[PDB]
Amino acid sequence: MFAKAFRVKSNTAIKGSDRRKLRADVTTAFPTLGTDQVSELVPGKEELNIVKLYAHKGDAVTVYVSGGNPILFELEKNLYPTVYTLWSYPDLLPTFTTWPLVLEKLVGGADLMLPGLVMPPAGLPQVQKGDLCAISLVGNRAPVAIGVAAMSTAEMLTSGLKGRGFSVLHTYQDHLWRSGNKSLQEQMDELLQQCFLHALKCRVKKADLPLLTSTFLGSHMFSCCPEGRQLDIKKSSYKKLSKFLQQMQQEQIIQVKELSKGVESIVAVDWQPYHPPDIKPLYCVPASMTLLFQESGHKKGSFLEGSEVRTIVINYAKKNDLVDADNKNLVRLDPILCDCILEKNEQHTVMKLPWDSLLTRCLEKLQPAYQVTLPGQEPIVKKGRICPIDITLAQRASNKKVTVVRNLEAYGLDPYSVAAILQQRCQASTTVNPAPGAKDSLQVQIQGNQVHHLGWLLLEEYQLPRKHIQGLEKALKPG
Amino acid sequence: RAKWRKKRMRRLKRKRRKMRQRSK
RNA sequence: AGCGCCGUGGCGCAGUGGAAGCGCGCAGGGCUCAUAACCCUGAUGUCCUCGGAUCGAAACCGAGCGGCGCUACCA
RNA sequence: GCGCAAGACGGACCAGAGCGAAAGCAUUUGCCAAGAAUGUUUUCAUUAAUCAAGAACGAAAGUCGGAGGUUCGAAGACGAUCAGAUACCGUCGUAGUUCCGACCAUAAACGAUGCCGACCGGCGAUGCGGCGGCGUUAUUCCCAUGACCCGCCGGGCAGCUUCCGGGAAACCAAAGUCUUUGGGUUCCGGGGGGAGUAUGGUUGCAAAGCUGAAACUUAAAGGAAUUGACGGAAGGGCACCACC
RNA sequence: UCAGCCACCCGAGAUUGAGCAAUAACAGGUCUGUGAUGCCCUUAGAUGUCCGGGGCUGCACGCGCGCUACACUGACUGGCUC
RNA sequence: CCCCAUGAACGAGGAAUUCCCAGUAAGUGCGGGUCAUAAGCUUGCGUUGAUUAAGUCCCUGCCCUUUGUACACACCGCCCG
Repeated sequence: MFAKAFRVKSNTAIKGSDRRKLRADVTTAFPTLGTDQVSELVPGKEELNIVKLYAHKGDAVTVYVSGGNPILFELEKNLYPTVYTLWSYPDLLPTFTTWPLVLEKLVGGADLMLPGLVMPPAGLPQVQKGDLCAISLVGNRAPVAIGVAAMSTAEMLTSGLKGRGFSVLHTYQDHLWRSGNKSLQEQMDELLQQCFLHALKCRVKKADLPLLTSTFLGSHMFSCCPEGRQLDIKKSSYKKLSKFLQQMQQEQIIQVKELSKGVESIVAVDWQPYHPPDIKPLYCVPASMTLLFQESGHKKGSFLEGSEVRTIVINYAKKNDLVDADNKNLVRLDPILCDCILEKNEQHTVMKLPWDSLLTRCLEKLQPAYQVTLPGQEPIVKKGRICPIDITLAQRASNKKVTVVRNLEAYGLDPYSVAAILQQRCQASTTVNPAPGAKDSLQVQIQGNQVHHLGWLLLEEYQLPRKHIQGLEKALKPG
Repeated sequence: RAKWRKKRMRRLKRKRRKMRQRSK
């Protein structure tokens, strides 16, 4: 149902009667355990919205939502739970275990064929045609799909397993899953001087500096938590801080002085996100070189690191006996190397190349590429040089200057968040507009000449290398 | 304009009523 | 695994055979004291490659390349 | 086009008209209690004017419970305009708009003019009651009564007019009877900002309300009217260096 | 029935074309027209002058007045009269 | 300046816009200024001699009346976060 990315026509807030009818229909569908958990999933004091979708095929889908969580969805007909709602409450639907070979295709949105469910790893309990069910696997403990039976279980087992057993309505990592949401001096001086000296020694615990003891007593925090140490010096045997500074200074721990203002100053005796990204270079094998890589197992389109290209070329120069006898630094070129890595003027000229030259030529003949690992995710492979975030200044309207920022998404930056942050930093009007070329690519437009603040944002806040940013010299100031 | 800085004053005052709570 | 659709200006696209244009963009200018828009002028490509038809073509045959979509997918 | 249902709202008649302490108040019919003015050769015999404390009502929005959800509709979501519009335009649309029951006590709640009383130029109008008066009408004569018509009297909403006098002037028959300064009384202002903010107190479920500073800052801020210049205001007017 | 406006007649003529041009102003052009000037600079290898050459005239480009034409009511060739 | 040759762009001109109401536009030649030799410029002069209007504020520009104004170095003004 959701296998394609689908937009939203509208969102409707539901009145009390329609709300009650909807819950009555959920209670009828599921067991009455639904109702017992509804009060949790659908609180009466919270807003209840229905999200109206238009499919690419012209189908009107509705996704029932309270508190941001998609709960159930329907087409014209009975309500179905989202895979996330079902992961929390698995007992609201009958379950069916499927063979492994089906799994991959089950997460491709494909219907569940009959033969998948009687092969020995699969299992098949008793359900009628039209009933809603959770699709499960042996090696996986959560429902990978939501589907409806097109045939009763008996008929499935019996028929010789031909035709569609279960229509797959919902699956893991479809668009509905990707949306995922809609919009006593002993004790007291021991504790005190322990945690207080330890908070007089490291950093931000201050090492050795002249500083007020008060500031330190009210400094109970280390690493964004309190030490749980809260104590007032009034709990000590010292009715004044001057006496505490008389004792603590006597122990070869602190030294003492009084400021002219009257504070007591002591000089101690010394006794949610990240900004992680990963970038690696890659080399793609063009057609012209395929022969050279035939022995390595790599064909046209294969992505290789530099180390692999060096190992493959070295292995190719050793296996074909191309290494010169009297010089082990030279490689005699056979017809394949001569064809792929040599120019037209060198075609019959150069009979031999050193390892440096051969490896550099082989690396330059390959198509440039790169791989970006943005943590939490699988590597994404791209063709060409790593594209730098592009900052451009344009003169528009009448004497109105605009700053445009491009290729943010290449680095995994959301154009909207960045537009907001820039709106607060620069304090002007920001917008997010479609960008030239590509397909869906976004650019961020700030009203003014802001580039120094982009310097602050990118170089300081996000700690991106200077080599990944372009056009910073046209800036008003270095920032 | 008057109406709006009266409004702004009430915003600010609500915020101050939050930042200083009788728990402080 | 296939079928279609594509592979024509910088950017998107037309083109029902003598054989390249439309719109935006870009260099200019007219209107206003002047610029911006607004108007008017300059210009802008082996038509995916390979081989073939065709008196002779992006327009027609196939071999493919990629990428789009489209599927329907018996995995 | 025919019927049905629901909830809102009472068009035109409607006015510088009426009624109310003010908010406010227009379909018919009945029921319930008030109320001003008028009429009076009725009764009581100073019972009266104004009001700290304290009490009653108090538009809209807002808040709690309930019912109800047609229209409109903050929030939100799109579509446009735009250099940019999270805005004016447009489609959708939550709270609310409606009724019942509890809170809130604030509006440019404005006649920006406290209340009681006395005096001071006219003139037409109007609303309500009374008094008087030819004449018309409800058909033809008698009285009632009603409709017009001509006046007089007392309250009202207003109007026009004026060298009454005020007033900084706009304007005002009250803002008049003020250096020729005293009829009674309540509230209340003291250059502009800072600020109706801070704090304490107090009322509230909450939003807020009432009471309410100082440090500092500053030569003006302001009100009427007068000539200008300008306006994307409304009028006229010209010119073949404007057009036809 | 007032200014004046329209038609016609009598007539050379029922509209001849320029010059001069007010109270005011502009921070318009004018040290380069003045033996008309307030300042500043230059003043004897002169920003002075005279002598001899070059240059204001230069050329991938825009914008302006103006000339000449794109022909048959014309170009050429002779002839006649203002 | 004059004689021969050379003989090219130019096919009534896009958006826009200038000047003009009767001896007038327009064609045409002439005199003065500048000038030792010089008018594709200017300033005057006649000659040939009309088409269309005798109207209007649409455009543009300025004048007057009423009106609003927090402007008066006067909208290229003042001014708010």
